[PDB]
Amino acid sequence: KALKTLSIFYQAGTSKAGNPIFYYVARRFKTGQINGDLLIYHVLLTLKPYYAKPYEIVVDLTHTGPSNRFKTDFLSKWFVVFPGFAYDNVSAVYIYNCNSWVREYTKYHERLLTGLKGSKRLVFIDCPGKQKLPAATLALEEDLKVFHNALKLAHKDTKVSIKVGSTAVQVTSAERTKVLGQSVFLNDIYYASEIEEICLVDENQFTLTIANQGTPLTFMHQECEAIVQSIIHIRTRWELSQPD
Ligand SMILES: [Mg+2]
Repeated sequence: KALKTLSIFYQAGTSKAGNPIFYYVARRFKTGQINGDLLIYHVLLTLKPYYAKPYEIVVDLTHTGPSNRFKTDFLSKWFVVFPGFAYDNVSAVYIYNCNSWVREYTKYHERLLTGLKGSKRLVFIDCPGKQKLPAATLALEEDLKVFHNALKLAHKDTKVSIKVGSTAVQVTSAERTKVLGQSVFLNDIYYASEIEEICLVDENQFTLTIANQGTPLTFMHQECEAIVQSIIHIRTRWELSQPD
């Protein structure tokens, strides 16, 4: 009932600047499955012996989606449950593996997150170099087929790379996009278990419907056939490994 909530947030290491570092692993928190107040209380007790002095936070957003989200009314609680100095004493916030969903999440909540907008303390890490299946770590360490110069079609199209592993698919933005007032790179991660549909529209276009996420993704690339075919391959390999 408890330990299940310590992997989400914990203290570990000391910043190069000599400050205590804390990690929030976003994908550990499942809204509805984990009591909100329990998590806050955990976080508070963990920060209590430190947050009177400068400290640093590492937000881990890899594979963060709707199920990892804070409901609006729960998000608000975080803005008033800590003493004032606790917010001020945060000297740095390193954001890791921010993705398309988080961007929409922060835009939807932009009026609440005004304080973070274009903040000097928020550092978006633009490259990773700085019985339960890991999945996330396996996906980021397995061999890949990389399709560069792809095009993600949206309100404004964006250069992206499409990386197909054996268990997951990554779409990495090749050009910066606006997030909380900053130009950053995004890295989406879709487990083969999340690809509900994958339709090949033409020789160099295709769509990708992600489970639990409304609007299907649309891409363009010279070798859309090979891309679509390899993704279908891993989706199949996953379905075959599921219990009958
Ligand atoms: Mg999800």
